[PDB]
Amino acid sequence: TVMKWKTVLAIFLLVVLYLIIGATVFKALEQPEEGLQKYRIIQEKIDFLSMHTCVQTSELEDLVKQVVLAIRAGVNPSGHPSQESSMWDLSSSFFFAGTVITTIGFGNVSPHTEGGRIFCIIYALLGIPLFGFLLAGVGDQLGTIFGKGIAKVEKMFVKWNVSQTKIRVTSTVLFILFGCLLFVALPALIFQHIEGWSALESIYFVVITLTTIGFGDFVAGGSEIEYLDYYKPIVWFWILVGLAYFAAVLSMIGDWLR
Amino acid sequence: TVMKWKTVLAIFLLVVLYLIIGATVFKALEQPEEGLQKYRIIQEKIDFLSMHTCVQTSELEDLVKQVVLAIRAGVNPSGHPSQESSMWDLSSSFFFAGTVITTIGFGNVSPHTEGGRIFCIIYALLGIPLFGFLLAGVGDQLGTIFGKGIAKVEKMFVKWNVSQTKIRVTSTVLFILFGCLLFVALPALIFQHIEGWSALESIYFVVITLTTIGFGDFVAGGSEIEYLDYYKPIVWFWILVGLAYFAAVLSMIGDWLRV
Ligand SMILES: CCCCCCCCCCCCCCCCCC(=O)O[C@@H](COC(=O)CCCCCCCCCCCCCCC)COP(=O)(O)OCCN
Ligand SMILES: [K+]
Ligand SMILES: [K+]
Ligand SMILES: [K+]
Repeated sequence: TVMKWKTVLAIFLLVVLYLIIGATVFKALEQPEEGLQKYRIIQEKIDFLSMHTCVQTSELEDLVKQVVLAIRAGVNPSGHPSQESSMWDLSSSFFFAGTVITTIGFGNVSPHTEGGRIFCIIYALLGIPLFGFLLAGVGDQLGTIFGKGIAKVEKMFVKWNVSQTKIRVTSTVLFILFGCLLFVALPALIFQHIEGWSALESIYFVVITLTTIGFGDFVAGGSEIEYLDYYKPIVWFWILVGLAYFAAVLSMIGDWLR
Repeated sequence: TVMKWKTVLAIFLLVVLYLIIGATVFKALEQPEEGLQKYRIIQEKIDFLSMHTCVQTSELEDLVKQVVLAIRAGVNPSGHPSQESSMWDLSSSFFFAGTVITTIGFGNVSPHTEGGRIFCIIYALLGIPLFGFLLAGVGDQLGTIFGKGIAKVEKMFVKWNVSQTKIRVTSTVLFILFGCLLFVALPALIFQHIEGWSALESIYFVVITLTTIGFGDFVAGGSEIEYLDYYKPIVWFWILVGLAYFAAVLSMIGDWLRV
């Protein structure tokens, strides 16, 4: 039941127009913010040069170029590093490898050396099918468990016989809402307590992570706030559970369609 | 085809084991490099302060904090901006929207405004099922044409005393290798010509892009290289072609394996 050649062209045309609409609206939303940021940085640099007689713009440019190059490495220059705080923590390495197999790819931490890149390529290629098999198995198992639970929920007592599929739709909408409430809506509050993030920033981080976009501007562990009680393993297990459960819901929806 | 509970536990233990192994070896590979980086920037800052008596460590730290705040914004400080050129042009945001639906998410181009984050969430949730349906349709279309072509060639070819399984796995291996080399090795060469990146950097970028990891350390568009017109749309079409072909090949191999 493969799609018609002309049909595929219609979906492709729709995707292309979709992307054109998106590009125009991000352009119009987002150019003023970086216009003001460019103005702010150029005015700040001019004030710094004007106020400091001793400093030379060539030396300042060389120092800023070195600092931005350092940012690529991932080490923050603003704070003095103790050097018992290590970016590649066993916990951090576990979280990074988990994101690599999970295909999130935040990007705040990444391999830099030649072997690091080669091992990252090999590790991703070998790991991704394994995680895919795990997710498919957990999704199918959870789907069966959910369907038997659905049978238990449909007691058939005081149903009020309004419609045959009325309670099927009501149960599906209430389970999906409950799952979203616990998986996406509730962790956001934990994130607000732990890191003081805004509501939009936290909900955006959770959607980006569970949708496996992984922009990396917002990451679970950053800026030395001394997280406590095994923050990296619990958040990675959280990501696995959320991705699996929604993979199950999507698979069930597809089964219903078929 | 329900899976067993016992083997799910074993698979999860295997995944956790592999994660622990990877973390232990990554830590040992990667700590010395960043140790040297921290020492290098510490000694450079100390040398700078020693050279300039007038500058005061507090003002310099404040300046560094502002510069690293500006890096988050996405505007480079090293070069003076002409302002005729803008990061959020139609081509860059076309590529960005393509990455968002494609689930690459490089992260060098991210939305900071209140409206931008909300629209990014809505745009992702709307677009991703659409791209998923397009990829499934293209994958199955490629699979069907490949199946008919392989059946036709197999029927014409190998008439006399040859194992069918051997011929089938020879054909699949040769086809996958040819497609993989043409789609991955050749663009690494184009990237080598256009940019300063080494061969390992280019192959790493291509593997990270097609596999949907999207680390963002290396991206096709960067460093004010005055990239030729419509470079972002063509690279995005190449990304679409690579993902569709690889997904189709995986779909075919999986279906045949289960059949
Ligand atoms: C609050 C909202 C909640 C959201 C709901 C949850 C969302 C759940 C998941 C939704 C997003 C989609 C998940 C995608 C899973 C990624 C798995 C994967 O393997 O990546 C892609 C497939 O992987 C590949 O295609 C890799 C291609 C081959 C790799 C080539 C690398 C080098 C090869 C050299 C040798 C080749 C070795 C093997 C050759 C077969 C498939 O994803 P996609 O492209 O379809 O995503 C686009 C639409 N979402
Ligand atoms: K990603
Ligand atoms: K992904
Ligand atoms: K990513």
